[PDB]
Amino acid sequence: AGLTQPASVSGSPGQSITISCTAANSDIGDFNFVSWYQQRPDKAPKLMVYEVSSRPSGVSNRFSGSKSGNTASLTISGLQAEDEADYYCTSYTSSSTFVFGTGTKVTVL
Amino acid sequence: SLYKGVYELQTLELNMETLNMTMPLSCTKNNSHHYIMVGNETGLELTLTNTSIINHKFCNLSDAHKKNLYDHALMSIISTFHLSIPNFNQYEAMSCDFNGGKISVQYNLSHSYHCGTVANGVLQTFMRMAWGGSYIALDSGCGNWDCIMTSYQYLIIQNTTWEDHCQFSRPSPIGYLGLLSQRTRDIYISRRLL
Amino acid sequence: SLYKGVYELQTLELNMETLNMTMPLSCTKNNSHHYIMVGNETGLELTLTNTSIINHKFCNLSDAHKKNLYDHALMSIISTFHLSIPNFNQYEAMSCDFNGGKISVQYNLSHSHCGTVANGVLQTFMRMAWGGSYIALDSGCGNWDCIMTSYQYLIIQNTTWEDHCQFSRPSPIGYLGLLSQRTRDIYISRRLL
Amino acid sequence: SLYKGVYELQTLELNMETLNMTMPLSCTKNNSHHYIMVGNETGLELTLTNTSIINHKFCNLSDAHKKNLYDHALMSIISTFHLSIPNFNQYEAMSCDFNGGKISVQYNLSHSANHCGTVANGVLQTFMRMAWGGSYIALDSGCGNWDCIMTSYQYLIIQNTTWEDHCQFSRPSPIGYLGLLSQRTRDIYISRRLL
Amino acid sequence: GTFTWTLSDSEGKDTPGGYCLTRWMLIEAELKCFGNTAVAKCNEKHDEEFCDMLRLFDFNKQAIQRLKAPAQMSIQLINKAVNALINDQLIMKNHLRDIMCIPYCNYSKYWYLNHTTTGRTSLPKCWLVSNGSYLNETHFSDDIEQQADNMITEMLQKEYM
Amino acid sequence: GTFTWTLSDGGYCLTRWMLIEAELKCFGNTAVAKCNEKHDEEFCDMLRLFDFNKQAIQRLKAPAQMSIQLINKAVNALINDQLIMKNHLRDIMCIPYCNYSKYWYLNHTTTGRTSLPKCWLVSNGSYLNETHFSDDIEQQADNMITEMLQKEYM
Amino acid sequence: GTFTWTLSDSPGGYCLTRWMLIEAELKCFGNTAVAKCNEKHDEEFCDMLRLFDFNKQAIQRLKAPAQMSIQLINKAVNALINDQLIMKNHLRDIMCIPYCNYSKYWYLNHTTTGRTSLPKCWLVSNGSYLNETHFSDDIEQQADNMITEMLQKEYM
Amino acid sequence: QGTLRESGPGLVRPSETLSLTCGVSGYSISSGYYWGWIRQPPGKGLEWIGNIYRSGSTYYNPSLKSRVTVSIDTSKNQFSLKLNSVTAADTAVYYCARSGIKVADDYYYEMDVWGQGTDDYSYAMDVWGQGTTVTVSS
Ligand SMILES: *[C@@H]1O[C@H](CO)[C@@H](O[C@@H]2O[C@H](CO)[C@@H](O[C@@H]3O[C@H](CO[C@H]4O[C@H](CO)[C@@H](O)[C@H](O)[C@@H]4O)[C@@H](O)[C@H](O[C@H]4O[C@H](CO)[C@@H](O)[C@H](O)[C@@H]4O[C@H]4O[C@H](CO)[C@@H](O)[C@H](O)[C@@H]4O)[C@@H]3O)[C@H](O)[C@H]2NC(C)=O)[C@H](O)[C@H]1NC(C)=O
Ligand SMILES: *[C@@H]1O[C@H](CO)[C@@H](O[C@@H]2O[C@H](CO)[C@@H](O[C@@H]3O[C@H](CO[C@H]4O[C@H](CO)[C@@H](O)[C@H](O)[C@@H]4O)[C@@H](O)[C@H](O[C@H]4O[C@H](CO)[C@@H](O)[C@H](O)[C@@H]4O[C@H]4O[C@H](CO)[C@@H](O)[C@H](O)[C@@H]4O)[C@@H]3O)[C@H](O)[C@H]2NC(C)=O)[C@H](O)[C@H]1NC(C)=O
Ligand SMILES: *[C@@H]1O[C@H](CO)[C@@H](O[C@@H]2O[C@H](CO)[C@@H](O[C@@H]3O[C@H](CO[C@H]4O[C@H](CO)[C@@H](O)[C@H](O)[C@@H]4O)[C@@H](O)[C@H](O[C@H]4O[C@H](CO)[C@@H](O)[C@H](O)[C@@H]4O[C@H]4O[C@H](CO)[C@@H](O)[C@H](O)[C@@H]4O)[C@@H]3O)[C@H](O)[C@H]2NC(C)=O)[C@H](O)[C@H]1NC(C)=O
Ligand SMILES: *[C@@H]1O[C@H](CO[C@@H]2O[C@@H](C)[C@@H](O)[C@@H](O)[C@@H]2O)[C@@H](O[C@@H]2O[C@H](CO)[C@@H](O[C@@H]3O[C@H](CO[C@H]4O[C@H](CO)[C@@H](O)[C@H](O)[C@@H]4O)[C@@H](O)[C@H](O[C@H]4O[C@H](CO)[C@@H](O)[C@H](O)[C@@H]4O)[C@@H]3O)[C@H](O)[C@H]2NC(C)=O)[C@H](O)[C@H]1NC(C)=O
Ligand SMILES: *[C@@H]1O[C@H](CO[C@@H]2O[C@@H](C)[C@@H](O)[C@@H](O)[C@@H]2O)[C@@H](O[C@@H]2O[C@H](CO)[C@@H](O[C@@H]3O[C@H](CO[C@H]4O[C@H](CO)[C@@H](O)[C@H](O)[C@@H]4O)[C@@H](O)[C@H](O[C@H]4O[C@H](CO)[C@@H](O)[C@H](O)[C@@H]4O)[C@@H]3O)[C@H](O)[C@H]2NC(C)=O)[C@H](O)[C@H]1NC(C)=O
Ligand SMILES: *[C@@H]1O[C@H](CO[C@@H]2O[C@@H](C)[C@@H](O)[C@@H](O)[C@@H]2O)[C@@H](O[C@@H]2O[C@H](CO)[C@@H](O[C@@H]3O[C@H](CO)[C@@H](O)[C@H](O)[C@@H]3O)[C@H](O)[C@H]2NC(C)=O)[C@H](O)[C@H]1NC(C)=O
Ligand SMILES: *[C@@H]1O[C@H](CO)[C@@H](O[C@@H]2O[C@H](CO)[C@@H](O[C@@H]3O[C@H](CO)[C@@H](O)[C@H](O)[C@@H]3O)[C@H](O)[C@H]2NC(C)=O)[C@H](O)[C@H]1NC(C)=O
Ligand SMILES: *[C@@H]1O[C@H](CO)[C@@H](O[C@@H]2O[C@H](CO)[C@@H](O[C@@H]3O[C@H](CO)[C@@H](O)[C@H](O)[C@@H]3O)[C@H](O)[C@H]2NC(C)=O)[C@H](O)[C@H]1NC(C)=O
Ligand SMILES: *[C@@H]1O[C@H](CO)[C@@H](O[C@@H]2O[C@H](CO)[C@@H](O)[C@H](O)[C@H]2NC(C)=O)[C@H](O)[C@H]1NC(C)=O
Ligand SMILES: *[C@@H]1O[C@H](CO)[C@@H](O[C@@H]2O[C@H](CO)[C@@H](O)[C@H](O)[C@H]2NC(C)=O)[C@H](O)[C@H]1NC(C)=O
Ligand SMILES: *[C@@H]1O[C@H](CO)[C@@H](O[C@@H]2O[C@H](CO)[C@@H](O)[C@H](O)[C@H]2NC(C)=O)[C@H](O)[C@H]1NC(C)=O
Ligand SMILES: *[C@@H]1O[C@H](CO)[C@@H](O[C@@H]2O[C@H](CO)[C@@H](O)[C@H](O)[C@H]2NC(C)=O)[C@H](O)[C@H]1NC(C)=O
Ligand SMILES: *[C@@H]1O[C@H](CO)[C@@H](O[C@@H]2O[C@H](CO)[C@@H](O)[C@H](O)[C@H]2NC(C)=O)[C@H](O)[C@H]1NC(C)=O
Ligand SMILES: *[C@@H]1O[C@H](CO)[C@@H](O)[C@H](O)[C@H]1NC(C)=O
Repeated sequence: AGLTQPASVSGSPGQSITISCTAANSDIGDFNFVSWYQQRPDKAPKLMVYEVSSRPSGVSNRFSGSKSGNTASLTISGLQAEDEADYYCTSYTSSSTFVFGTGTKVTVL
Repeated sequence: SLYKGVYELQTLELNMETLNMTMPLSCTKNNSHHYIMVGNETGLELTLTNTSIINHKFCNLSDAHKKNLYDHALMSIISTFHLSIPNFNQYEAMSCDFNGGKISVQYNLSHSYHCGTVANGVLQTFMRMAWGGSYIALDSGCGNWDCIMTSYQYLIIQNTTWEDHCQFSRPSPIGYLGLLSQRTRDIYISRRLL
Repeated sequence: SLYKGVYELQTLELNMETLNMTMPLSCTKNNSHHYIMVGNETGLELTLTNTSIINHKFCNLSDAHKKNLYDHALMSIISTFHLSIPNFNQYEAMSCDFNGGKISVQYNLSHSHCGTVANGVLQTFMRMAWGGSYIALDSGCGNWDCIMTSYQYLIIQNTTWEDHCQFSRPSPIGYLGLLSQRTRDIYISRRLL
Repeated sequence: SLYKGVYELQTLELNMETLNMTMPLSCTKNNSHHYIMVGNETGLELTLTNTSIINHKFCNLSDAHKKNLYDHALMSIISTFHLSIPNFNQYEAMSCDFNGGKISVQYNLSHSANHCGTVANGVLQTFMRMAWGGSYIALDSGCGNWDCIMTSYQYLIIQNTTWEDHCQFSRPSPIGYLGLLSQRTRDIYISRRLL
Repeated sequence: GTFTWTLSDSEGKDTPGGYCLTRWMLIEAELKCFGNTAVAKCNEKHDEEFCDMLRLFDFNKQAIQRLKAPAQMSIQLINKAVNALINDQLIMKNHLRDIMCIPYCNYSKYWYLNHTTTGRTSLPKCWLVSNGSYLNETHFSDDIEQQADNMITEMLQKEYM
Repeated sequence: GTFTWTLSDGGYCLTRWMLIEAELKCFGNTAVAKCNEKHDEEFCDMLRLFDFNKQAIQRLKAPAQMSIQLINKAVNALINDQLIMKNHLRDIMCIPYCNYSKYWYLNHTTTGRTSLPKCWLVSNGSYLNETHFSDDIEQQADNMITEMLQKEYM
Repeated sequence: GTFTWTLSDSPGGYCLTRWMLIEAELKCFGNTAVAKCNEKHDEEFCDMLRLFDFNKQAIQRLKAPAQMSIQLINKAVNALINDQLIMKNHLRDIMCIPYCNYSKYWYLNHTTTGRTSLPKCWLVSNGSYLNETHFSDDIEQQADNMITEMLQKEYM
Repeated sequence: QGTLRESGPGLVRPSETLSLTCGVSGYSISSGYYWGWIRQPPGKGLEWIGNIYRSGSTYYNPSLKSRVTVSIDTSKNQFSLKLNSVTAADTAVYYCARSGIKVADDYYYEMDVWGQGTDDYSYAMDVWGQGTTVTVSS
């Protein structure tokens, strides 16, 4: 069906922002290993977070994930202007199927 | 009564709780909840229920083994339980969750649904692990080995704190000690080279 | 034959076929074919032969477990037979096929002569079909570590019940004996088993 | 020494080396080196030491099994030793090497405040039972301690060697190995649902 | 293979060859001592539930008294020692009797014949259960009678010695 | 552990269906009770297996498809597997061994008293001649006579 | 389960040759003592007689491989010895109790008749053999058993 | 390290079959990683098409299960997508991906041949291709 995700999140430079990613209570088994990707304009998605707060090498510590119950979230601490991009959450469904979110448009003010 | 004019009949009842520091002790609380206790501290609660707690089909034992964080006696009990399940072939039936060092194992008895199925093997091992009064939970109660079945949908094994739950039957190591011998007797091969 | 002038020697031969509904019963038909009957319905045929049937290096046990189209008793017999092998360390030596609930296992004995995989397979074959496996072996006795046959393939196939037993009577002794030795000779293939 | 007037006490000691052609025989040279001999040609050296010989986390059992360049008796002894370890869960603590048919296994006993739940105690219990004739001197305390066995040494090294009469401190015996045979896979953990 | 653990000289009130169950090992009961003639059978018979329990209790006592206790209670020792203390196939026999709807011993309650004047006691036999309750002393009456005869038989060899 | 199953039923009787070309054969309590203690009696292990088969078919519900789960758990309580294993060891070492097929017992001609059946050994693909273990048979005869004398001693 | 290996003849009994004993000529034990091994479940010396006899028969009757297999023993051990007796001695060792290490055995020898007892194991506590003063009670008990069986033998 | 590169028709007509080939350079497809296709229609969120493994096993989206095939060719070190019965909704940018998942089915199968694997399963599309645009039009 697809994971619910906010359409837009916003904040000013330096503050923390949080992008949530919520699954339905009828699909808790489909909500596992929630990993988060950044897609800049006209670029391929890049993995920022996998598992919970584990990140690839070269990704700063500003990006950090959390997971609880039917929800997960990505926290961008110390927001900067270069963080503007489309952030997508995806879960690994137990039938071996990636299920993406709807995508969040982060805006820096 | 009195036999042969000189012999009075007398009885004992062993205080089996005193075996707590050396070995596990298993008992039955009521129809749905059964327990095994480890020390005067911890143990596992075996609940037959219609309500699942793990909605996913993952059980990564190796990651739990890497991190430790779990009571080794409890995980030994879990391993003794799982290894003795006869003819276990549907791996998706079992799920578990060891996050933060806890123990939670869920067998989906409704996955395999009359006789000679995975749910019957799980219930056979359950009846031996909780032999002190777990016959009430099973439907027939007797006269059935390969056709053992219960109305409940899931068997849930969760780590708990010690508490005098032994209402229906007295604590006993007998089920666990019996399962130790018959450990790897009925495991199927899944590999040419184990 | 009267012993002590008092006691007459009398013989007693047990009909083991009445144990058909509780346990497997193994027997020998001739040099090449041996059988293990389960129920009055099914069983496995253990054939020593010079001709292969599998002709590939796959044995998808894990897929057969999920499909669950097989006889559980027969697969338990196969599991006991395999896990009773002394020193099985050549995964390419064994192949099988479980298409559609079938059971068809093949052991390649060409990998050879003492202390090899073929000898272990022939030892477990000897114990499983103990009622007349000695005729197939090159030496009936006096040999454990260097048991060898002229046949290159041991082939285990699910079959139907029929009066196969000609050379030896049905007997559960091989299977029941192998149940105790079922896992006591295994090599570690991984640090955390 | 006559008991009840007419019964002399007499002693009997079994020469156990004559069992060399049928079964392994284990002994102790000193507290650091112990041996398990398989016949009159080969065996395994069990050395407790602070010096590591394997400095990698690979062990590669499957490649060794496929190549099949090792002695089968020695690998059977290694498998019995490992499968007798109770509650083995830290696989990084163990490493090994089998290049060219060699056998060289290293258990890192320094992988471990109470020091009672560690994998090192499983390794040391199985080591104590494998070399039961004279392993007790290598431990901190000879007796009165099972769950919390320790030794000052940091590594246990099981490596193939040639036969030689090393049995200085204790006489050779099969009893440790034969006892460990019945305990294989008795107290190991599941690692995967289907096994 | 076969049990080998031998009971310690737990209590000198009786003969040292006997064995006594303290109040801690018994439910709602005082000290109970069984003579050497009863517990001697535990070194030969492979079908006595009570002897297996005696060995378990004695092993527990010795283990908690002699060995250093770890911080968390470890079941490693019993997992190694279980087959030296008890006959696991006796537990299997009781399981088989349970599933087949035969009376069986659950390893809780036992009965023995106590001689009124001498205090001699037989080895306790297990009080069997069936259909969720005890057998009410009548359905296995033939057992007690024969056991009584055994004690009678047992004194006769003591007379003839 | 060791075998624990108790034969249900004095003595014990092998019905016609349990035997190859034979009628009902009953052995008294003196011979059958030997099975309770001895760990090296092939016939006793077979007798326990047949009794277990009878009880299992009578008392437990049968699954529609056959299952060998019950025997896989119950075997060690019925038989001394190391007796089978001794027989296999004597087989490979070219020693006479028991395949558990044929048994012999000494029957008293006038009283009908019978010994516990001892297995008829095989070697080199055929049954041993009687002569080759006549020395064994004589010993069994002596034992029976001794037991008779013991019954007179009481 | 239970051991089943029946030993072999040298009037029955069993004889250990100089290659089986450490600095000793050939020693024989009569059938009256060796026959106890058929039923006794907790005798170390009986397990050792069965191991030695099995070795003697195995190296004679079976075709030897080029290199050792240790496959015959790994399968046959449960029919030769009581492994739980080894576990008993392990338990006695760890608990600071005297235990058998399967090295030295003691038996009483009747001076005029030469009759002997199924040897009992000599125990070790702190890496050294116990003095006979610390288990003289068992020696007296074995002597009493010899007097008892001799009385029953004369009673024949 | 290495790169993934799409290549194929940038234009298909309705009801014909799209065929895209992803070439992998610097990584070995025979390594234990799952090679997959993801889709981004022009302005909408990401949609996972499927993936294939070195064992030949394939996994697909339930919606895109009847129309799609994903194939693997280890000899040339490439994989590929084949989407038949294309329609207007299939106009999108198609991305390669290297994914570090563990499916139990492929785990249990390769145990004897490929032995014990790693445990560093990210369960994420570790590497991505540049992405190729495809328009379904006449
Ligand atoms: C072998 O086979 C036998 C026969 O089947 C089996 O016996 C049964 O064992 C169980 C477990 O001990 C017995 O259950 C106990 O029964 C007593 C008495 O029940 C009567 O009295 C109570 C009074 O409240 C009534 O409610 C009840 O309806 C009966 O009339 C109960 O008192 C026990 O419950 C208490 O003790 C339990 C712990 O032992 C507690 O868990 C429970 O919460 C209760 O607490 C009591 O004690 C507390 C002490 O702190 C106190 O604070 C509480 O207020 C309360 O007083 C328990 O139900 C059952 O009666 C036995 N039945 C028979 C036929 O004998 C063996 O168990 C079995 N053994 C094995 C090893 O399998
Ligand atoms: C323990 O060790 C002993 C000794 O080694 C071993 O004994 C041997 O057992 C086998 C199996 O029973 C015996 O084989 C049987 O022998 C009879 C007689 O064979 C002779 O006569 C025939 C006549 O045609 C000759 O051809 C043959 O060469 C011999 O001279 C056979 O008649 C048996 O075969 C028939 O019955 C079988 C029953 O299973 C059928 O399967 C088979 O197809 C045959 O059927 C025919 O007869 C049936 C009625 O009997 C009838 O119903 C069918 O329709 C058909 O007409 C079989 O070959 C062998 O003789 C024994 N040898 C000795 C020394 O006694 C034990 O078996 C062994 N036990 C274990 C557990 O290992
Ligand atoms: C059960 O438990 C008992 C008691 O704990 C245990 O007994 C001990 O067994 C060991 C092993 O046999 C004994 O160790 C032997 O001791 C003798 C005597 O040692 C003293 O005298 C020598 C004299 O040179 C001193 O060097 C030494 O420091 C002591 O003062 C030694 O002579 C033995 O060494 C020789 O034999 C060994 C075994 O063959 C060889 O490996 C060693 O190299 C020596 O032989 C070589 O050199 C000799 C030099 O003379 C030469 O003669 C030989 O031909 C050869 O070239 C060995 O150290 C220990 O003393 C026993 N302790 C007691 C209390 O009896 C059992 O072993 C144990 N059993 C089991 C199975 O666990
Ligand atoms: C097996 O399942 C394990 C449990 O996973 C749960 O169940 C499954 C079915 C899914 O539902 C999943 O969503 C559930 O969480 C799973 O455990 C996970 O393992 C990973 C990898 O070890 C852990 O990542 C680590 O995270 C910590 C920080 O996270 C903190 O919070 C989480 C909970 O939110 C805690 O669990 C953690 O312990 C932490 O407290 C990182 O610190 C750590 O390493 C970081 O630092 C090192 C320094 O060298 C860096 O190298 C790393 O890159 C990191 O920066 C890991 O990143 C994850 O937290 C953990 N979750 C839980 C709940 O345990 C396991 O991964 C699965 N394994 C397999 C093989 O599938
Ligand atoms: C046992 O299991 C083996 C593994 O099976 C896979 O994993 C398991 C867990 C399941 O998920 C299962 O569904 C998976 O398939 C299995 O081996 C595999 O078998 C399949 C066929 O069943 C093979 O697929 C075929 O591939 C060839 C192309 O591959 C060739 O080249 C490669 C090298 O690049 C070689 O390694 C191959 O051997 C081949 O030479 C396809 O041509 C073929 O048909 C496809 O193409 C035609 C074109 O007309 C289409 O019509 C078909 O629909 C297909 O699209 C298959 O796709 C797979 O390669 C093979 N993998 C391995 C690792 O061997 C084995 O067959 C099973 N054996 C038994 C007896 O059960
Ligand atoms: C093998 O190594 C052990 C342990 O050694 C110590 O731990 C290792 C992991 C390494 O980090 C080593 O560098 C480190 O020394 C040795 O046992 C140890 O022996 C030393 C003395 O040689 C002990 O040092 C004492 O420490 C106390 C601390 O309060 C001081 O008061 C003493 O004055 C003294 O310095 C050390 O405690 C002890 N540790 C253990 C675990 O027993 C062992 O001797 C060594 N063996 C050999 C021969 O290599
Ligand atoms: C679990 O098992 C242990 C060991 O059997 C039990 O401990 C024992 O508890 C009894 C009753 O409290 C103690 O009896 C008394 O102990 C005190 C303190 O030592 C003593 O002063 C009295 O004279 C009397 O002996 C017994 O000593 C004690 N033993 C040990 C070693 O702790 C415990 O009670 C059991 N707990 C459960 C869950 O039943
Ligand atoms: C435990 O196992 C049972 C049986 O496998 C699981 O129940 C099954 O759940 C799945 C997913 O919901 C069902 O699939 C769908 O079910 C609906 C029911 O109307 C059907 O319309 C769909 O076509 C599809 O089949 C499946 O039918 C259902 N089976 C049964 C017998 O209930 C259950 O979800 C498992 N629970 C856990 C926690 O794993
Ligand atoms: C099951 O075990 C877990 C893990 O030990 C218990 O949760 C821990 O409880 C301790 C108590 O001291 C805390 O310090 C830990 O932080 C807890 N861990 C986590 C991850 O929450 C849990 O309480 C046990 N279950 C029950 C019912 O007692
Ligand atoms: C059974 O094993 C034998 C021995 O490995 C196989 O025969 C060999 O196969 C290889 C590889 O094709 C050839 O190079 C050899 O020349 C063959 N040797 C002989 C003596 O024929 C045989 O193919 C295997 N059988 C099966 C069915 O896999
Ligand atoms: C199966 O084939 C093998 C050869 O691959 C046959 O055995 C060999 O036959 C040759 C030629 O006759 C002899 O020189 C060898 O001595 C034989 N080897 C052995 C080990 O016996 C074998 O006979 C064939 N099997 C059958 C049943 O015909
Ligand atoms: C071996 O087993 C297979 C699989 O069970 C048997 O073939 C099946 O036979 C049944 C008979 O009712 C059919 O319903 C199935 O459709 C068959 N399955 C397949 C895949 O063909 C086969 O007959 C057995 N072998 C023998 C020799 O009887
Ligand atoms: C451990 O075993 C290895 C392998 O057998 C031994 O090294 C071999 O020694 C023989 C001696 O004839 C050489 O022919 C081989 O080439 C050696 N193999 C390799 C790979 O070098 C080694 O000596 C043994 N270890 C000890 C200490 O003796
Ligand atoms: C006892 O038997 C009666 C019938 O006589 C039955 O109603 C009852 O449920 C049985 N109890 C148990 C615990 O099985």
